[PDB]
Amino acid sequence: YLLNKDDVLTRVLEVVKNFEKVDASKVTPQSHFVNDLGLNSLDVVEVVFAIEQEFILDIPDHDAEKIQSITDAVEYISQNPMAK
Amino acid sequence: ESDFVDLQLDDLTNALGSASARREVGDSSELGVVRENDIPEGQVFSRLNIPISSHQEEQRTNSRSALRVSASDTLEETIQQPTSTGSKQPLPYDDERFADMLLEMEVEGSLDETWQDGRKAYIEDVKEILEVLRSLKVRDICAIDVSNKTSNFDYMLFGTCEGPRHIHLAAWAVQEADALKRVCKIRRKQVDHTWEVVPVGRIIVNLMQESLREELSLERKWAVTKCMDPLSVANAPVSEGRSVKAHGLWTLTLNLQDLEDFEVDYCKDVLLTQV
Amino acid sequence: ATNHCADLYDHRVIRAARGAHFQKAVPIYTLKEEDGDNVYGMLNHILQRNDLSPVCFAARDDNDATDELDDLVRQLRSAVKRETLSDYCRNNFTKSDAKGQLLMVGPNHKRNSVRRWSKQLSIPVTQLLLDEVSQTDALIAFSVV
Amino acid sequence: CSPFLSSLLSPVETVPLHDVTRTYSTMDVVDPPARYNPMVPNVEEEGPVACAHKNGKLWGVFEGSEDNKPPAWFYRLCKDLFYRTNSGVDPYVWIPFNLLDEADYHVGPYRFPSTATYTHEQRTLLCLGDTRREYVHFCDSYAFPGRAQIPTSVGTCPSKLYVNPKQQQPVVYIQLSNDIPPAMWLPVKGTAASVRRVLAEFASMAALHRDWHHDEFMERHATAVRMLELQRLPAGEGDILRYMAYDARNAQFAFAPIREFPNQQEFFLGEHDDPEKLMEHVDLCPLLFAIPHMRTVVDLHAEHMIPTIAGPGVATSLYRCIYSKALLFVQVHLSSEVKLPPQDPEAFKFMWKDSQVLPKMRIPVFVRVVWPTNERMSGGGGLLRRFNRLFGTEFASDIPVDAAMALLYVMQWSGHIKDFLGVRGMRQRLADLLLASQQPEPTKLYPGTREIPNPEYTVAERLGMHVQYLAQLHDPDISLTIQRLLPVASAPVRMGCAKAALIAGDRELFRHIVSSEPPGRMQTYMTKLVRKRKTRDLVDAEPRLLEDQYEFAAPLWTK
Amino acid sequence: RRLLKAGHQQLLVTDKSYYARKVRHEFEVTARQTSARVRGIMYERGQWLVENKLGGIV
Ligand SMILES: *P(=O)(O)OCC(C)(C)[C@@H](O)C(=O)NCCC(=O)NCCSC(=O)CCCCCCCCC
Repeated sequence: YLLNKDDVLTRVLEVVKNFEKVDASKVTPQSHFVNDLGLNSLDVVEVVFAIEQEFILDIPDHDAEKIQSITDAVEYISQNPMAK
Repeated sequence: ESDFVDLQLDDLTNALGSASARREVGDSSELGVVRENDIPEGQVFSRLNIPISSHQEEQRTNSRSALRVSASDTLEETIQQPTSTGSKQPLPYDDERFADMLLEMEVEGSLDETWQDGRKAYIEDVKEILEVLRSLKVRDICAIDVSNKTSNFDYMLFGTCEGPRHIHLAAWAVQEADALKRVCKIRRKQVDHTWEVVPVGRIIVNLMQESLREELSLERKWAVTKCMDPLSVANAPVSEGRSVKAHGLWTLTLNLQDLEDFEVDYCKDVLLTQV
Repeated sequence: ATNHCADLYDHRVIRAARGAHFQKAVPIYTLKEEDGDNVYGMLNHILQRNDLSPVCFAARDDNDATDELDDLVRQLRSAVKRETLSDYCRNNFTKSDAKGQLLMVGPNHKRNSVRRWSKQLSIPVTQLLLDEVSQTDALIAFSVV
Repeated sequence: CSPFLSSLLSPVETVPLHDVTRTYSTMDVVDPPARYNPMVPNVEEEGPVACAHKNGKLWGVFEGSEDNKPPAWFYRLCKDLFYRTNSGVDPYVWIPFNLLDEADYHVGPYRFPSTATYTHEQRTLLCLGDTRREYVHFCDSYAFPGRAQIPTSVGTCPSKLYVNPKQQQPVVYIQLSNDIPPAMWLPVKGTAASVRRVLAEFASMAALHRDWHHDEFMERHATAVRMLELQRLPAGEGDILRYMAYDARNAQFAFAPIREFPNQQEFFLGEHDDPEKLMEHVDLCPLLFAIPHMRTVVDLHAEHMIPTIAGPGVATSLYRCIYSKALLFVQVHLSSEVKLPPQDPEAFKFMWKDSQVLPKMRIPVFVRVVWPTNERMSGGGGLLRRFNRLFGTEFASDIPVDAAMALLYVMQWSGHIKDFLGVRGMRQRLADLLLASQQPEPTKLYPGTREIPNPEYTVAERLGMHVQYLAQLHDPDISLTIQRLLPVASAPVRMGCAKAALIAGDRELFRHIVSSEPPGRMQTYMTKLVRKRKTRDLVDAEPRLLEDQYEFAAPLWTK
Repeated sequence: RRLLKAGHQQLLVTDKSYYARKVRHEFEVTARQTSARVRGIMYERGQWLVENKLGGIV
């Protein structure tokens, strides 16, 4: 039903580490996409859509514009019942 | 069950003359036989001899026809629409009479009865050309359907090749994939080392390099271009003419020299609808 | 020259020969199977015409390897005399009238050339060896032979 | 320990040629000219069961019968066939039954036609080990049109029905024509419904053939009449039939019903210096219509049919079977040669200008049997399996007995029963050629040279040609055999392997062979064999640097 | 986001990577080069593409 936050964090960390713009050592479990990682908002859309690629769940437009940090991405998938 | 007598009963009389043991011979007698699987009559093949399983619409998608509309009407909806139309208001197009007449013709559907064309291309040929170009390792394959839009071709494929050798190789491979129904071959001598055009029926194939592809930007053009609307001819005519005040009484004056290619692609219909 | 020898008109061949191509005494031929010449047919014709004896010198001895043709035949269905050079010359040159010699020299890169010669040559070919010079250099070996 | 291997190693040694060093007496010399002699002709005791039938004890000889009356099953079968009990009409679909009387029966053994040329052992096998065994012809069921008539016509000669007087189970043998021996008589159960279905299969096939080709045959008839009128020839029935059988030559290839039926199989009929003789044998076959769908006269001396290494192609003919309406597609391949032309033609012409002896020619002929899916027309799988185990042939389990016996009779009348074989026989011949190439080869008339080659065939050329034949016969493992044979192949053998891969349709394997072939005339001709874009696409294994670029032909020659 | 998701939902033969690159290039350079009115025109046209299936990009 509800996946544990530890396994949800391992997946989202692997995505942002293997991303084309985010560096490996520059990422930290408590980081922001724009400030701590230095990404643009158009790149925030790509890393969010990348998370939606591995998590089969579909995020609406309003709930997607709220995820601006890795902490928000983990908490959303945790409360989402469609976390495969 | 078989209408013939026992095969063993015949072999019993045959073995007195054969004096041999035959075993596992059916496989060696069958390994040379060829069986042709039948084809259904309803299944038709495309221009590249490929079976077709996806249907299409003979009309245009942008149309507004009562025959195309499948939603069942309602008395309350009709009464609300009548109460709304009780207030007369002209259309945003220039010619009010022509716009009303064209909308009536569209909702009547005679425009589709006049523009019905069953010579459409197939997506199977586009997919086959895509697979051929992928085998040739052609980067950034982009296919666009412009059948609804004002053009001469149904599908436009765009591919990026690195070098005249690769361009000519991809062109020859597309030609050999179209070898079944083609009537001519491509030019032997390349008159343009950065651009190649291969016609395959109503499908066109452009093979370009990175620089020329980014310069032309035909894919963005044909994507941004909206589909054909019969109400577009209700706008004012345009003609480049300098008047005493740069204003036409029945025509329009728009200069596209000060606008870039992308600006033109994005504002072509916008300017016609505005002025 | 047979079996994909270096081109007779190669620059290194010319430099090593030093005019051996412009002479008229010793004729040099190239039997290329890819042009239409049956090398072993020509060689057997020469043997049966001039009544020669075939000897062969391989720079390397053949290795005990099976032939793929035997397995291919089974799938579709379902002895060379070694004689040292010195004693060979003794036994074949002391008599009054000796037959001419057809000498086939080659380096065995695949170590089957002796077997293939014996297969494709009539009048079973003799194998010339060197007792104390068994494993030697191709140049000095061919010079001595 | 093989006949073909013996023919390869030790030849026949027919004509001797004396020289100053040896005597070349083993040469495949062309046969002397044929001469027609009017003096030479063309054609070249009652058994116990028959005596008992004459005396009136036929029903007593009948095993399952009463000593006085016919058998119960036989009487019921006759009643059913006579009254149509158990199961303005179309004569093609209708199945008549003409039951004969006891005084009208035909009791006796099968008598081969006066023109049937079979050996004693072959006649024994066609009579199923007992030539003296006698049958009782009692009825005729369905008729088939005459051979010389239009293929879409009504039947005139009825098929016969026999019953073995002494057997344990009720069996009715159906014979389509006098040219079919008891080894191919369809054995059906004593059921009238079974007989009716067996005959209705042929009836439906004849009706389909008519509905499909009668309009075409009548258009050809009108064309023949018009052409007789134009050429001022006599206009009669036989004349029109002859002219239709002739215009079968002028019939086009695109409009030929080659793939009319689903199933097809390939057979190799041997190599012929003059395949026109075999073609005439096929034309004069009693089990085939005299008016074929398509005919091609193979004339090797025509400028368009001269056999070359990259030869003109295939001469194609198409014949129709009378009783099963199957198709025989005869293909004379004029492109199987793996011998390069002479470098200087003047010297070769000076050498072979006054020679009074020419070598034989090895030109392959194949036949494609094309037949529809049938359940009771091929006589079941057991009949064809018996035929295969008896004659060492490789026939399918559903190929019509009509076409099977047609091919058998043609091959036996031509005298190439050993050359008639299939995939297994071709594999055996390939193994024999491999053994012959391993063995030392005999000296020919003179050694081959790029300037003046030897027209006689060598073992390597025979091996290449037979690799081509094995590819043509649709071998399932032809690509694997070519891959295993290529490393130990000579230049003609590699040319044959390239042609064989091209015939099988493996463009990748063909490009691999062409790229592995060392540069030379062989590589040039194997490049000229195909329709290509550029010769470097096939020749260059690795991409050759051209204007700081590299081309790739793997996508062009893959699959 | 709507454009990217619609492309990855219905983009069969066209390279999704190339499509994303083209959309990024547009959003990042074309609007920043052109004027604000043309930026709004491009915004409306992108909405039209989202509602009309990328404008025939098959
Ligand atoms: P984030 O805040 O880091 O960045 C947001 C963006 C919009 C990227 C700004 O930083 C920015 O770059 N602004 C430039 C000016 C502007 O507002 N541009 C808006 C984009 S216009 C638009 O929507 C273009 C859509 C056109 C459709 C393209 C389809 C092409 C198919 C080939």
